[PDB]
Order: sequence, then C-alpha cells, then structure tokens
Amino acid sequence: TTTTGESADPVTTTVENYGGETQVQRRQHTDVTFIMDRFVKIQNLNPTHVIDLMQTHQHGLVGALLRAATYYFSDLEIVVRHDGNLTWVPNGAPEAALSNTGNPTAYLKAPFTRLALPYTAPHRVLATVYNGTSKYAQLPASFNFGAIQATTIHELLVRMKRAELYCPRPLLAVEVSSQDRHKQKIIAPAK
Amino acid sequence: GIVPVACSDGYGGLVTTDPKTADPVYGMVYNPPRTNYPGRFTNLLDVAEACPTFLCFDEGKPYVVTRTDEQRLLAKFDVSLAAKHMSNTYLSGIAQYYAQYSGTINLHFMFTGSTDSKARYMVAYVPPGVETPPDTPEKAAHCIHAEWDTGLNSKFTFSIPYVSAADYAYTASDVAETTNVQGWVCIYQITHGKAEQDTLVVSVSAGKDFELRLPIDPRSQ
Amino acid sequence: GIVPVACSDGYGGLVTTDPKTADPVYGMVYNPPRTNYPGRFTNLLDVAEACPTFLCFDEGKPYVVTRTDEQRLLAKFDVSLAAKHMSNTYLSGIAQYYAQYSGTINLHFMFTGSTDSKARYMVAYVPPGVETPPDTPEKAAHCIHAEWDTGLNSKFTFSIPYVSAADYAYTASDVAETTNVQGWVCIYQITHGKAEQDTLVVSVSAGKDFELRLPIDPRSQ
Amino acid sequence: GIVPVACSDGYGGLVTTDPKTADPVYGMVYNPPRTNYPGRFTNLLDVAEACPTFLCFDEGKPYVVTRTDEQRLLAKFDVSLAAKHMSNTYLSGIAQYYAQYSGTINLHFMFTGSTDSKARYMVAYVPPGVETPPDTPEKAAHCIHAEWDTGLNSKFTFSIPYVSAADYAYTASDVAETTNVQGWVCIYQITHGKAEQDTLVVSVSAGKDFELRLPIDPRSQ
Repeated sequence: TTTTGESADPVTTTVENYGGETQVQRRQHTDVTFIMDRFVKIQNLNPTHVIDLMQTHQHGLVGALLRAATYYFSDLEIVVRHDGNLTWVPNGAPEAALSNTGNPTAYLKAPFTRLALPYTAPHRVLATVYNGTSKYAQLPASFNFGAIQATTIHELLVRMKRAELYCPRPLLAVEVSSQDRHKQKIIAPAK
Repeated sequence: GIVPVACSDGYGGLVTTDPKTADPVYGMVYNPPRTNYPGRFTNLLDVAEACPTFLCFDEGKPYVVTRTDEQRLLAKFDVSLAAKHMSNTYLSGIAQYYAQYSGTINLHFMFTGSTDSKARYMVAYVPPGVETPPDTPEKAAHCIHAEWDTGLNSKFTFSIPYVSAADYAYTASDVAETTNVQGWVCIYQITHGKAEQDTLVVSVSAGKDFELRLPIDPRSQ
Repeated sequence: GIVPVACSDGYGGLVTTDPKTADPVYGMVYNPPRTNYPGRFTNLLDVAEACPTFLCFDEGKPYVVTRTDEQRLLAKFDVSLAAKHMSNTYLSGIAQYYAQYSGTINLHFMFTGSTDSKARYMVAYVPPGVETPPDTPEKAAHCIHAEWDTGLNSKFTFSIPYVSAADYAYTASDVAETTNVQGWVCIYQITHGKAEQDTLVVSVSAGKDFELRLPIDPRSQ
Repeated sequence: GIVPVACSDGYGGLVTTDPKTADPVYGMVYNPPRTNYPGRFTNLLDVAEACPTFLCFDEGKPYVVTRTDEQRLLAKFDVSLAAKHMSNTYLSGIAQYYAQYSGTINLHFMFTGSTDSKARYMVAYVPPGVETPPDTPEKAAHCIHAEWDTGLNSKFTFSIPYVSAADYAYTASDVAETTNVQGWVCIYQITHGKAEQDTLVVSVSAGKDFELRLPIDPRSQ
C-alpha cells in the first residue's frame, strides 16, 4: 500500500497484496485483563507497608506492562507471608490505625494469607506517571491500595483484578549489542 | 452424620497463575465513576497494529540513507523479534513476554527527501535456506519482493509473510535454528536522483493475523 | 468413594471483618418483645442530618461576638472534619471512623441578641488556591457567599459545598495537601447596631448528599 | 455457620492410576490443527490384527525348511505369548503388559519356493493332557488340524483356538501349570517335490475375538 505517511493514519497492509492469504488469529493471551491477572512479587518490604503497584519490578511481566500505560484501574488480591497478625487499612487511613483489630485483621494461619481487596483510592483512576504536585519524581500519596502491617512481612504478592489500562506508553526489550540478534539459552531436552 | 471428604495430596498449594479468587474481607465499596475515560486499550495487539514504532539502524538512526546513486543494500536484518534493529520497537517490547508467535509483521517506509530528490527502492523477504543474504537487487529479485517510486505519497507499507515449517515460531533466539530465525529482510536502493542526504524512515507494526502465544516472565529481576 | 477436595493454602484464617457466620450451639431462644421501642436510628447520618451540634471557638464558646460595629472577620476555620472548631461536634465524632467523605456540610447560625440589637453577617467558602483567607468582606465577596439580616427569624443555614479535584476527600489531615484540606469558611460581620454583647451561635450538621466511605479503627487503644 | 465435613482417614493419597484430574494453571491454550493426520491407531489390537509379525525358529529364521521329502515335524512351539518363537512378534510385545488374555491367535504360512517346487503341509493344535507332542502327522491327525497344498496362492491362515478350563489364561509363564501353558502347535510337512532349499515363512496376528485384560508394568526398570 502507498499512503501519505505524515497524516499518521493507521495502515495495515496484508499478504494478499502479493498473492498471499491472511491467517486466523487468536489473541486471548494479549488481552489486558487476562495478562495482568496473575501474582507478582514486591521486593522492598517492611513490617508496615503501603501497597503501591509501582513497587512492582520495572521489567517484570506485570511491572513493565503496567508502566506501559499512563492510567489504570483495578481491584486486588494479595498473598502475605507474615509473623503475627496482619492488619490492612484503606487508602486515606492514619498509619496509627494499623495497630487496631477493628480494621480487617487476619489471624496467622500457615503458610500465608491470601486476600481480596477493593480499589479504595479517591480518584476515578490512578496513574503510573503524574506531571505535577499533590502538596501545598514521585507520585501523589493517594495513589495506593491501602497499607498492611504485621510483626514481620516476609513476602508480598500482588494480583491485579478487573484491570483496565489507558493511554499506552513505551515498552522496551533488552538492548542488543550484536547488531544481528539477541541470543540466549532457550530450554531444550538434556543429553 | 456429615459429608465425608478426601483432602487430596498434591492439591491445594498456591500457584501464582491459578484460576481462582481469594476470599473477600471489606465489602460494599462503590467506586468513583470512570465512564468513558479516554484512550482505553483492551488488547496489546490493537495498539501494536495501529502505532508503528521505529527500527534502529547504524548509530541508532530510525532511517537509512546512501550518498551513491548506484544499487546498494541499504540494510538487512533478521526476521526475529529479537533482532538488533527491532530492539527499540513496541512490537518487540510486547513480544519478549510471550514464548511464541505467528503471523504478518508490517514494515513502513517513509521518504523524507526534498521535492527535488527522487529514488526507487526494493524490499525483499529472503527465507531460510541460503547461506548469506543477496547483496544485489538482481539476486534478490527471485524472492518475494516489492519495488516503489518516491512521489506524492511518502509512505509505503509491506507485509513480511509468516513462512515456516512449524505453525509457530519462537520470539526469542538462541543459535541458528529452525524455530528461532525465519530469514532476512533486505532493503535496497535501485537508484536515485539528487537524494544524497535524503533519508528513508522505517517503522514496524503488527499485521492483521499477527499473534503472540504463551505468557512468560523472562527478564532478569 | 467419596468427594475429593483441595484444602487450599492461603484460605481459612480468621479475619475480624469476614462475611461469614459462626456455628450455633444454643438453640430455641425466644426474646422478650421490643416492638416499637422508641428512638431507633438505623444510619448514623440520619442522626447527623437532624441533630446539629456546636462548633468550638475562642475559649470554647459555641458562638462568636464582637464589640465593634465595623467589619470584622469574626471567625475562620478549615474545611476539615479534623478542624479544631469541629472537634466537639457529632459530625466529627462519626467521621473519625471513616477514611473518606464527600458531600454537603451545613452550617447553622443562630442570633441570641435582644430585640433592640441588630446585625448583618456574611459567610464565605474560600476554596484552596489562595495563600491566606480574605480578612475583609470586600475581598471575600468574590467567593461563594451569603449575607443576612437579624430579624424575626433567628436562624440562618448555609451549605458548604463539596468542590475538589478528586471525587472524595480524606476525613483526617496530615500536612497541607490536596486530599485533606478543602479551603476555609470565613464568617464576617458587615456591621451591627447595639449588639456589643450579643452572640451568634454556630452549629453544624450533614447535608442531603453528605457521605462517609471507609470504616477504620484509628483511635489509640 | 458453615458446612461440616469429615476429612476421612485412608483417603486422599496419590495413586498413580487414579481416575481424577489435576488442577489447571495455564489456560487459554489453542493448538496447531492436526485434523486428519495419517496413520492413527486407537486400539493396540486393531494394529495387532492387521499387521502380522514373524515367528522365530532355529538360528532366528522367520521360516522353516527341510531337505528331505519325507514326513517331518518342521517345528513345534508352546501356545504361550511367552514362547521363544513368539519373542520377536508384535503380539507378544503388546501382551507382556497385560496379565491375562483369551481368544483366537492366527498363524500365517507363506511359501517362498520356486514355481517348480511343491509341498503339502499340516498344522495341528495339541491341547494339554498329553506328555509330549505328536512327532508324526498320523498321531497328530486326531487333533484339530488343517492340511494344505502349495499352488497359485502362497499364503494359508489358521486359527489357534482358545480351549481351556478357565475363561482367561495368563500371558506370562511360570512352570508347567493349567493357567499358563495351553498346549502346542505342531507344523508338519506331509511331503514335497523338489523343495529342498525352499521355505515356509510363518507369522502371527490377533484373531477377531482376541482380548488382553489387565494392565501391568512388569519389565525390569
């Protein structure tokens, strides 16, 4: 196909043009809700921890995909390996509240605790980038899913439920020195 | 009496990708409305189809250019999402998270020269089976190819066909093997007139039937 | 054979707020009747709407008063359920147990002066964006405001509007931030006649669309 | 309250052959099509019925031959899937994985001699009950037998009947017992004309009602 490139209108040419035939495509895997729907690790933990999806690794499957969007929305599931009981408080709660049983508190039960939490921010959607301040770089303090507290938090896993992404942003593969390909060991039978 | 159950060994463990849901603990939460929020995308490939991103050539230029009016191989690259030239594209950004693919990959060529500069280019798909790529338009003509003039319309799009023995190909590469290298794409300049400093910007996007298959988390963390 | 079940890891623990019920152990208990017992309330906000409680000013007085007949800023307070002036109100009593709110907060002004004392007041809602509150009725006039005379009717009610960037605001405060301070309310006296020792009693209640959102237990125990 | 269950002792363990399925962890996988792929077989016995394989005689020859024109017992073997002569057949390959069988086993005899060589053979089924097999056609004639000429048609098929006290027989053998040795098959040459160096190739396949019963894993691993 020949088109006026400057306009930037999308152009999707096909194999048919030179006698080929287009082949049926199944894209369930690339579906946003599906691909974001899985448990991923959070690395920097402390006995008192505020749930911030931006804590996900920047090159992780979810971490990178989340970053490749400007705005997002979702509910959540968390898995916590903790010593003592775990207390969670919603977005906007005083840190002091994590000390009280009246808030959702889960009594220890091996090997860990898995919970379903609702989106609790005061905004219609959240962002992975915010050009400006929230005070009278970092993101505004209100961009969180609440906080959790236990005597010791050994592991945290987060899972995005009902994810919605908006306004996509750059997503990068590892850079290549070789100038031909990026080569690495693909799994193959032993012997 | 009560119901007898067999708590089964081998079942019950947490699997990071399981198809179940956790038990809820904080009910009755109503969210602020977000009806009709703009720019939503529901499938990564809708985006990869509509937004081509740039290829990377010598010295990281999203274009090729030649000072001689003779036939020249302006650029050649491997048909791999792992290719050096694709390393900064959104398509490759997305593909690194899937083990396999199949389908059409579309190349876009945009001429940026002045009104007084003309050129004629050729693009060829060289399947695997030859030791090295054709260095001349004559030898490459015997492949699936397209030729085009620079004129009123600055952009030309070409589909790199999926032609392989297996129904899917790996997105990653390892060493020259049948499942991870599907040939080369060669871009030639047949000739030009007064286009010594003028360039051909190249970008890539996903085709109508492009497909990515199996979710993976291979980045070093 | 019997039913196979997978006792799942991560489930089963007690959560103080879970949506299930315990197993019963003492059945057949019939209670004394309490049909039509008086004064029942089923939602805290029904009470907060119908029963205004007093604000707290200098030296803990539920009122303001000025000895001069000139224009004066009688009082100013932060539009925060955490405000010093609101600290003894039922609305703030209720709000400390919820993380967020939105909606109208209603102020009530009652004049207690003698028949021979008259005054004219003004109340203004100053949104965030200005460094400090207006010290004069002239400067505050450019805001959303109401003015009123003292006459036969002793009470005047005014709605402090919910105007913010986000759909909800925090009930608690931390430091000057966009989510926890929503401006000020300024009460001025335009002038008065023989009202040197006469007062204006102020109270607050919840508006038609006032709403509290997320249950919390933040008090030191 | 919740459902009361009795986690039962003696249940729950993994059994390598249980009739249940595991819990899934990687959904939405669509396979490359393999519609109408050739040479599919769904039951081992469909193959064992249609593809006879060779018996093994002296010095591992899939045939018998005699240099004398007189009556001779060309070969005798035990009616056992464990027999030495059956040891290289597909039928025995399959049977070693089942504890019992019943049904018809078919023998195939193919003459490979020249046009100028003729012969007349006999095959007999000797049931258990006699100490040793008949060494002559005369003595064996009193058994279930078949005789045939060599002519235009080179192949002759004969069914070894299932005749036993029990309804099933063991596929394996241990020592002379009623459940593991079901007699002998004796192949004789009644006479021949100029067939000194000519052979009779023998193969075996499963009959219409041949059946294998109970899956086992008895090979040394």
